[PDB]
Amino acid sequence: GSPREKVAMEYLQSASRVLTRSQLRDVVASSHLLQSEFMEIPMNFVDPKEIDIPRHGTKNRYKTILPNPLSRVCLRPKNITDSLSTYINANYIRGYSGKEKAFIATQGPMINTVNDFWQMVWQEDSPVIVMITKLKEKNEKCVLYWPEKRGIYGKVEVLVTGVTECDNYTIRNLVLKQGSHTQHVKHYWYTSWPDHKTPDSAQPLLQLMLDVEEDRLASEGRGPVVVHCSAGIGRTGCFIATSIGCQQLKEEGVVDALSIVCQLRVDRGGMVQTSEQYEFVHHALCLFESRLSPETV
Repeated sequence: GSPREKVAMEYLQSASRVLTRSQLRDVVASSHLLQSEFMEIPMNFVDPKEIDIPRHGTKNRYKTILPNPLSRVCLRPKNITDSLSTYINANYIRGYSGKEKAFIATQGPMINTVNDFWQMVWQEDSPVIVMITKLKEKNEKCVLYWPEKRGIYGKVEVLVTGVTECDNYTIRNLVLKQGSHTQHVKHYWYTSWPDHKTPDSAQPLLQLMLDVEEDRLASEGRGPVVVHCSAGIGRTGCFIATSIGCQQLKEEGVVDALSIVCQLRVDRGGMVQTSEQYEFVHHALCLFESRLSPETV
Protein backbone atom coordinates (compact mmCIF):
# COMPACT_ATOMS: atom_id res chain seq x y z
CA GLY A 1 0.00 0.00 0.00
CA SER A 2 0.90 3.68 -0.48
CA PRO A 3 -0.28 7.06 0.98
CA ARG A 4 -2.23 7.72 -2.21
CA GLU A 5 -3.44 4.16 -2.85
CA LYS A 6 -5.05 4.50 -6.27
CA VAL A 7 -2.35 6.80 -7.61
CA ALA A 8 0.36 4.31 -6.59
CA MET A 9 -1.28 1.06 -7.73
CA GLU A 10 -2.38 2.64 -11.00
CA TYR A 11 1.26 3.56 -11.56
CA LEU A 12 2.64 0.15 -10.65
CA GLN A 13 0.17 -1.52 -13.00
CA SER A 14 0.66 0.91 -15.90
CA ALA A 15 4.21 2.30 -15.86
CA SER A 16 6.28 1.09 -18.78
CA ARG A 17 9.53 1.95 -20.55
CA VAL A 18 10.20 -0.60 -23.30
CA LEU A 19 13.88 -0.42 -24.25
CA THR A 20 15.25 -1.61 -27.60
CA ARG A 21 18.73 -3.13 -27.28
CA SER A 22 20.26 0.16 -28.50
CA GLN A 23 18.28 2.24 -26.01
CA LEU A 24 19.28 -0.14 -23.22
CA ARG A 25 22.95 0.54 -23.99
CA ASP A 26 22.29 4.32 -23.97
CA VAL A 27 20.34 4.33 -20.73
CA VAL A 28 23.19 2.95 -18.64
CA ALA A 29 25.63 5.32 -20.30
CA SER A 30 23.34 7.91 -18.75
CA SER A 31 23.19 6.63 -15.16
CA HIS A 32 21.46 9.86 -14.16
CA LEU A 33 18.02 9.51 -15.69
CA LEU A 34 17.67 6.06 -14.13
CA GLN A 35 17.73 7.64 -10.70
CA SER A 36 14.77 9.95 -11.33
CA GLU A 37 12.87 7.12 -12.99
CA PHE A 38 13.57 4.95 -9.96
CA MET A 39 12.29 7.59 -7.54
CA GLU A 40 8.93 7.57 -9.31
CA ILE A 41 8.23 3.93 -8.48
CA PRO A 42 6.02 3.43 -5.36
CA MET A 43 7.61 1.15 -2.73
CA ASN A 44 4.29 -0.57 -2.00
CA PHE A 45 5.32 -1.33 1.60
CA VAL A 46 2.74 -2.96 3.81
CA ASP A 47 0.90 -0.84 6.38
CA PRO A 48 1.20 -2.93 9.58
CA LYS A 49 -2.43 -2.04 10.35
CA GLU A 50 -3.31 -4.24 7.36
CA ILE A 51 -1.95 -7.62 8.40
CA ASP A 52 -3.40 -9.16 11.57
CA ILE A 53 -1.37 -12.05 12.93
CA PRO A 54 -0.41 -11.26 16.56
CA ARG A 55 3.34 -11.02 17.15
CA HIS A 56 4.29 -11.52 13.51
CA GLY A 57 6.92 -8.87 14.30
CA THR A 58 8.92 -11.53 16.16
CA LYS A 59 9.48 -13.23 12.81
CA ASN A 60 10.43 -10.20 10.71
CA ARG A 61 14.14 -9.45 10.42
CA TYR A 62 13.35 -5.84 9.39
CA LYS A 63 10.23 -4.53 11.11
CA THR A 64 8.98 -2.41 8.20
CA ILE A 65 9.66 -4.98 5.44
CA LEU A 66 6.60 -7.22 5.50
CA PRO A 67 4.99 -9.71 3.09
CA ASN A 68 2.12 -8.09 1.14
CA PRO A 69 -1.05 -10.07 2.01
CA LEU A 70 -2.20 -10.87 -1.53
CA SER A 71 0.96 -12.80 -2.32
CA ARG A 72 2.07 -13.90 1.13
CA VAL A 73 3.31 -17.47 1.46
CA CYS A 74 1.22 -19.20 4.11
CA LEU A 75 2.68 -22.21 5.90
CA ARG A 76 0.69 -25.42 6.37
CA PRO A 77 2.53 -27.67 8.79
CA LYS A 78 0.17 -30.63 9.35
CA ASN A 79 0.09 -30.26 13.13
CA ILE A 80 0.40 -26.76 14.58
CA THR A 81 -1.95 -24.07 15.92
CA ASP A 82 0.48 -21.40 17.12
CA SER A 83 -0.91 -19.21 14.30
CA LEU A 84 2.57 -17.72 14.08
CA SER A 85 3.30 -21.26 12.92
CA THR A 86 1.60 -20.39 9.65
CA TYR A 87 3.58 -17.15 9.26
CA ILE A 88 6.76 -16.46 7.32
CA ASN A 89 8.10 -13.23 5.83
CA ALA A 90 7.95 -14.42 2.21
CA ASN A 91 5.98 -13.70 -0.99
CA TYR A 92 5.19 -15.51 -4.20
CA ILE A 93 6.75 -13.61 -7.11
CA ARG A 94 5.41 -13.65 -10.71
CA GLY A 95 7.98 -14.28 -13.43
CA TYR A 96 8.41 -13.45 -17.07
CA SER A 97 5.09 -12.57 -18.72
CA GLY A 98 3.41 -12.76 -15.33
CA LYS A 99 4.02 -16.50 -14.89
CA GLU A 100 2.50 -17.33 -11.47
CA LYS A 101 4.75 -18.41 -8.62
CA ALA A 102 8.04 -18.45 -10.56
CA PHE A 103 9.92 -17.43 -7.41
CA ILE A 104 9.48 -16.84 -3.70
CA ALA A 105 11.29 -13.79 -2.28
CA THR A 106 12.00 -14.07 1.45
CA GLN A 107 14.24 -12.56 4.15
CA GLY A 108 17.33 -14.22 5.54
CA PRO A 109 16.08 -16.66 8.21
CA MET A 110 16.33 -15.77 11.88
CA ILE A 111 17.02 -18.35 14.59
CA ASN A 112 13.28 -18.57 15.29
CA THR A 113 12.24 -18.92 11.62
CA VAL A 114 14.67 -21.64 10.46
CA ASN A 115 12.03 -24.36 10.84
CA ASP A 116 9.44 -22.20 9.06
CA PHE A 117 11.86 -21.64 6.18
CA TRP A 118 12.33 -25.38 5.63
CA GLN A 119 8.60 -25.97 5.99
CA MET A 120 8.20 -23.50 3.11
CA VAL A 121 10.88 -25.08 0.95
CA TRP A 122 9.24 -28.42 1.58
CA GLN A 123 5.56 -27.62 1.03
CA GLU A 124 6.38 -25.56 -2.06
CA ASP A 125 8.58 -28.30 -3.58
CA SER A 126 11.12 -25.57 -4.30
CA PRO A 127 13.97 -27.07 -6.36
CA VAL A 128 16.43 -24.25 -5.74
CA ILE A 129 17.40 -21.74 -3.05
CA VAL A 130 19.51 -18.73 -4.07
CA MET A 131 21.26 -16.98 -1.15
CA ILE A 132 22.77 -13.55 -1.83
CA THR A 133 24.34 -12.38 1.41
CA LYS A 134 27.08 -13.36 3.87
CA LEU A 135 25.92 -14.35 7.37
CA LYS A 136 27.50 -11.08 8.52
CA GLU A 137 28.64 -7.91 6.76
CA LYS A 138 29.73 -5.60 9.60
CA ASN A 139 26.53 -6.65 11.39
CA GLU A 140 24.29 -9.76 11.31
CA LYS A 141 22.51 -10.21 7.96
CA CYS A 142 21.30 -13.80 8.10
CA VAL A 143 21.57 -16.82 10.41
CA LEU A 144 23.25 -20.09 9.34
CA TYR A 145 20.23 -22.27 8.58
CA TRP A 146 21.66 -25.37 6.90
CA PRO A 147 23.92 -28.16 8.25
CA GLU A 148 27.55 -28.98 7.51
CA LYS A 149 26.43 -32.47 6.57
CA ARG A 150 23.05 -33.21 8.16
CA GLY A 151 20.34 -31.53 10.21
CA ILE A 152 16.86 -31.72 11.68
CA TYR A 153 14.48 -28.73 11.58
CA GLY A 154 11.00 -29.43 12.86
CA LYS A 155 9.68 -32.35 10.81
CA VAL A 156 12.03 -31.64 7.87
CA GLU A 157 15.43 -33.29 7.59
CA VAL A 158 18.12 -31.74 5.39
CA LEU A 159 21.05 -33.75 4.01
CA VAL A 160 24.01 -32.06 2.34
CA THR A 161 25.19 -34.57 -0.27
CA GLY A 162 27.73 -32.43 -2.09
CA VAL A 163 29.56 -29.12 -2.32
CA THR A 164 30.99 -27.53 -5.45
CA GLU A 165 32.95 -24.28 -5.57
CA CYS A 166 32.54 -21.81 -8.41
CA ASP A 167 33.01 -18.20 -9.44
CA ASN A 168 31.64 -16.04 -6.65
CA TYR A 169 29.26 -18.66 -5.29
CA THR A 170 29.23 -22.20 -3.87
CA ILE A 171 26.62 -24.84 -4.72
CA ARG A 172 25.35 -27.29 -2.10
CA ASN A 173 23.29 -30.25 -3.27
CA LEU A 174 20.62 -30.91 -0.70
CA VAL A 175 18.22 -33.73 0.04
CA LEU A 176 15.21 -32.97 2.24
CA LYS A 177 13.25 -35.75 3.94
CA GLN A 178 9.96 -36.22 5.79
CA GLY A 179 9.28 -39.84 6.59
CA SER A 180 9.06 -41.83 3.36
CA HIS A 181 9.61 -38.78 1.17
CA THR A 182 12.60 -37.05 -0.35
CA GLN A 183 13.07 -33.74 -2.14
CA HIS A 184 16.15 -32.51 -3.98
CA VAL A 185 17.21 -28.88 -3.65
CA LYS A 186 20.28 -27.05 -4.96
CA HIS A 187 21.48 -24.27 -2.65
CA TYR A 188 23.49 -21.47 -4.29
CA TRP A 189 25.40 -19.24 -1.95
CA TYR A 190 26.59 -16.04 -3.62
CA THR A 191 29.03 -14.42 -1.18
CA SER A 192 30.95 -11.82 -3.15
CA TRP A 193 28.37 -9.01 -3.35
CA PRO A 194 30.30 -5.96 -2.01
CA ASP A 195 29.44 -4.70 1.47
CA HIS A 196 29.09 -1.05 0.36
CA LYS A 197 28.09 -1.00 -3.31
CA THR A 198 26.75 -3.10 -6.14
CA PRO A 199 29.05 -5.65 -7.86
CA ASP A 200 31.70 -4.02 -10.05
CA SER A 201 30.97 -6.70 -12.65
CA ALA A 202 27.62 -8.38 -13.38
CA GLN A 203 29.40 -11.44 -14.76
CA PRO A 204 29.13 -13.51 -11.53
CA LEU A 205 25.41 -12.78 -11.22
CA LEU A 206 24.69 -13.71 -14.85
CA GLN A 207 26.60 -16.98 -14.36
CA LEU A 208 24.50 -17.76 -11.31
CA MET A 209 21.46 -16.73 -13.34
CA LEU A 210 22.27 -19.20 -16.12
CA ASP A 211 22.91 -22.07 -13.70
CA VAL A 212 19.56 -21.47 -12.01
CA GLU A 213 17.80 -21.23 -15.35
CA GLU A 214 19.06 -24.67 -16.38
CA ASP A 215 17.73 -25.94 -13.06
CA ARG A 216 14.34 -24.41 -13.77
CA LEU A 217 14.24 -25.89 -17.26
CA ALA A 218 14.79 -29.34 -15.77
CA SER A 219 12.33 -28.82 -12.91
CA GLU A 220 9.04 -28.46 -14.74
CA GLY A 221 6.24 -29.56 -12.44
CA ARG A 222 8.16 -28.46 -9.35
CA GLY A 223 7.77 -25.32 -7.25
CA PRO A 224 9.14 -21.78 -7.22
CA VAL A 225 12.83 -20.97 -6.90
CA VAL A 226 13.46 -19.43 -3.44
CA VAL A 227 15.62 -16.28 -3.37
CA HIS A 228 16.78 -14.37 -0.31
CA CYS A 229 19.39 -11.92 0.91
CA SER A 230 18.92 -10.11 4.23
CA ALA A 231 15.61 -8.21 3.94
CA GLY A 232 14.67 -10.22 0.85
CA ILE A 233 14.05 -7.24 -1.45
CA GLY A 234 17.25 -5.55 -2.58
CA ARG A 235 19.74 -8.07 -3.89
CA THR A 236 16.84 -10.50 -4.09
CA GLY A 237 14.90 -8.12 -6.30
CA CYS A 238 17.99 -7.51 -8.43
CA PHE A 239 18.44 -11.21 -9.08
CA ILE A 240 14.83 -11.76 -10.05
CA ALA A 241 14.45 -8.61 -12.18
CA THR A 242 17.66 -9.52 -14.02
CA SER A 243 16.41 -13.08 -14.60
CA ILE A 244 13.09 -11.84 -15.98
CA GLY A 245 14.62 -9.09 -18.11
CA CYS A 246 17.27 -11.36 -19.61
CA GLN A 247 14.52 -13.73 -20.71
CA GLN A 248 12.62 -10.85 -22.33
CA LEU A 249 15.78 -9.74 -24.15
CA LYS A 250 16.46 -13.26 -25.38
CA GLU A 251 12.91 -13.96 -26.52
CA GLU A 252 11.76 -10.51 -27.67
CA GLY A 253 14.94 -8.51 -28.33
CA VAL A 254 13.74 -5.73 -25.97
CA VAL A 255 13.35 -5.21 -22.20
CA ASP A 256 10.89 -3.24 -20.05
CA ALA A 257 12.85 -2.99 -16.79
CA LEU A 258 10.54 -0.32 -15.38
CA SER A 259 7.53 -2.57 -15.89
CA ILE A 260 9.46 -5.56 -14.48
CA VAL A 261 10.42 -3.76 -11.30
CA CYS A 262 6.88 -2.36 -10.92
CA GLN A 263 5.43 -5.87 -11.11
CA LEU A 264 7.97 -7.04 -8.54
CA ARG A 265 6.89 -4.17 -6.20
CA VAL A 266 3.32 -5.39 -6.60
CA ASP A 267 4.35 -8.89 -5.46
CA ARG A 268 6.58 -7.76 -2.59
CA GLY A 269 6.97 -4.24 -1.30
CA GLY A 270 10.41 -2.77 -1.85
CA MET A 271 11.83 -5.20 -4.45
CA VAL A 272 14.99 -3.58 -5.95
CA GLN A 273 15.33 -1.23 -3.04
CA THR A 274 17.92 1.42 -4.01
CA SER A 275 18.65 3.50 -7.11
CA GLU A 276 22.12 1.93 -7.21
CA GLN A 277 20.45 -1.48 -7.35
CA TYR A 278 18.14 -0.31 -10.14
CA GLU A 279 21.18 0.86 -12.10
CA PHE A 280 22.90 -2.45 -11.41
CA VAL A 281 19.99 -4.40 -12.88
CA HIS A 282 20.37 -2.31 -16.06
CA HIS A 283 24.15 -2.90 -16.14
CA ALA A 284 23.48 -6.63 -15.79
CA LEU A 285 20.94 -6.49 -18.63
CA CYS A 286 23.56 -4.65 -20.69
CA LEU A 287 26.18 -7.31 -20.10
CA PHE A 288 23.65 -9.93 -21.15
CA GLU A 289 22.72 -7.95 -24.30
CA SER A 290 26.42 -7.61 -25.21
CA ARG A 291 26.54 -11.41 -25.61
CA LEU A 292 23.46 -11.79 -27.84
CA SER A 293 23.82 -12.36 -31.56
CA PRO A 294 23.90 -9.09 -33.60
CA GLU A 295 20.78 -7.17 -34.58
CA THR A 296 22.26 -5.89 -37.83
CA VAL A 297 20.63 -7.72 -40.71
